[PDB]
Amino acid sequence: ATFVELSTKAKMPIVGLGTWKSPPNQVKEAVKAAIDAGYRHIDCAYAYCNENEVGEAIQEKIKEKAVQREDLFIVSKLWPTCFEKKLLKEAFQKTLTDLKLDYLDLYLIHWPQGLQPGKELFPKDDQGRILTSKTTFLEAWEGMEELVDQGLVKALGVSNFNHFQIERLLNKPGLKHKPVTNQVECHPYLTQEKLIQYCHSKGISVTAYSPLGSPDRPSAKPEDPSLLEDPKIKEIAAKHEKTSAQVLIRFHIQRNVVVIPKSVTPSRIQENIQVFDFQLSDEEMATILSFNRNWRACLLPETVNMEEYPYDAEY
Ligand SMILES: NC(=O)C1=CN([C@@H]2O[C@H](COP(=O)(O)OP(=O)(O)OC[C@H]3O[C@@H](n4cnc5c(N)ncnc54)[C@H](OP(=O)(O)O)[C@@H]3O)[C@@H](O)[C@H]2O)C=CC1
Ligand SMILES: O=C(O)Cc1nn(Cc2nc3cc(C(F)(F)F)ccc3s2)c(=O)c2ccccc12
Repeated sequence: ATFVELSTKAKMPIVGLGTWKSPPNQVKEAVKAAIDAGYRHIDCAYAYCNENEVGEAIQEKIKEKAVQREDLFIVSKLWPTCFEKKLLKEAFQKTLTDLKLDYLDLYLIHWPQGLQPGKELFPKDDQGRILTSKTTFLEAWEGMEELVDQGLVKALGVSNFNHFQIERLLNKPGLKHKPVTNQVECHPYLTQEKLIQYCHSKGISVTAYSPLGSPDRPSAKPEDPSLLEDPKIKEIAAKHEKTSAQVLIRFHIQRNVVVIPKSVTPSRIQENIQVFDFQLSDEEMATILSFNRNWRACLLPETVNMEEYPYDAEY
């Protein structure tokens, strides 16, 4: 299907356009090319430093009458340096006014660990240690619930949360709006079977990020795992006359998981959403699921000892 039904009954387009690393100079035309290619969901974030330009694109396509606002599903996230309530309101406003929108369809806690407030996204002492803060995501959640009550955000969600962190949120006393999504890394080398089963059991959808392995991530060592070059994935793509990137995106669609490939190249943006005219067989899905390597593409070793570091839990 072309969407994943959320618990609120809102339909989240299953293929969205990722924007991390897209330069401010190139993201406006890339979002316009994606909307022309049928994309109706754009993943954004205050931390990506390009929301203003993404806003310019949406505003132009709505002004040109190519689509209405309700046809789109815009997602942004709250960076952990802004969990405190006063800072949360200021950050959300910066994200909403940069995007030039009346409301967001989905706002997510970006990472579960609160970081020191300030101008930097990664505050650090002199020895390179990333500075944390004690304000939790539960406190930040209350500020986010207010935005929903103010009609500025339709729904809330979390990102990079393990099941213990989602349980704390679902068990929060006085919880007013449940999370409708948990955005995490997911691809054939990190299949997330237990986390996806847990989220679906709670009525929480999952959005898979870095579906192509994030080849353009900072400091990627060329010898690390390459999903786009894996011959085993190329073989299955050839059986369907599709590319490896199209198989990597169709994989999530067949698990009822939203996926958000990133690209500032119009031909690839088109190629990445031409995944609705074929289906991976049951045997092909089992083979791809067997490629799991519990491999995450972008790690920060300085975050491993943090209190909310999310990767060492079972799921
Ligand atoms: N919540 C979180 O913590 C995180 C969320 N995300 C989100 O997920 C999105 C996607 O993940 P991301 O890490 O960016 O990496 P992706 O796995 O989407 O890969 C992006 C890279 O793949 C290239 N590419 C895209 N399509 C193709 C294709 N068909 N063939 C070959 N190369 C292709 C792009 O090149 P080019 O652009 O030049 O076309 C770019 O270099 C992010 O942009 C962001 O929105 C990502 C990480 C973390
Ligand atoms: O954030 C994006 O969307 C992409 C993203 N991912 N990563 C890897 C990260 N790993 C983390 C781990 C924690 C932790 F919670 F574990 F502490 C906290 C924060 C991070 S950022 C980055 O290093 C990064 C830097 C700038 C802009 C975007 C990103």
